[PDB]
Amino acid sequence: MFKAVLFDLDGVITDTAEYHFRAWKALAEEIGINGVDRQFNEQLKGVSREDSLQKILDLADKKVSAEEFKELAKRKNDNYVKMIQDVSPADVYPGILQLLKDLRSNKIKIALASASKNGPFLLERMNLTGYFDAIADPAEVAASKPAPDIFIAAAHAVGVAPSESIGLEDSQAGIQAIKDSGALPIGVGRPEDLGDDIVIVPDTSHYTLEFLKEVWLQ
Ligand SMILES: [Mg+2]
Repeated sequence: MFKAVLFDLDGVITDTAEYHFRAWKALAEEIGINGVDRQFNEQLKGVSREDSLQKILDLADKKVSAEEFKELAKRKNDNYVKMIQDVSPADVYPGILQLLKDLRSNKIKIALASASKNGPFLLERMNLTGYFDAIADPAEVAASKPAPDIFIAAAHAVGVAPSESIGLEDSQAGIQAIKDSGALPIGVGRPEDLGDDIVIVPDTSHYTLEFLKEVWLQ
């Protein structure tokens, strides 16, 4: 039997991508740049501030200083942090709380393997800290996803190998990072996005303990 589950935060446990989008949208406006919508935001999604800002600045040929590019990148970060202050337990995805409880009661270790720099904060605010044995610190890991480093750290931090674990993810980079750690991925989303060589549920309601068990035995 699997001895742990390693959780992605965004798109599995909750939606942090909504607040990111509004921070970049807000900045776009307060500058005068046009048309930062949700379709465009798919270019900003798994990418660092610098490139995101570069793409947002190219929508109107806007040239910036440097002591200004630094500032504009900092405004988006200040704004994201304002906006996530209202994350509540009411934002926990369906079936996640119940899965975590069933996991705590069956003595399966629970670890976070998210890119997010606000991971513990977001878990406090949603009232899920009690369930997690460890949180992978993405500043301590040398490389990001699709590298397997954050899933390895996540397992190690709860005293297991990746191969004793299942990873929960919603992105192709995330799936490939679970795969290279040696963990068993179970996707959330479309196999058009994530791949038909792995097991995927439509949404997080379908992440049950019983289902997780059936997948391991297969
Ligand atoms: Mg994700």
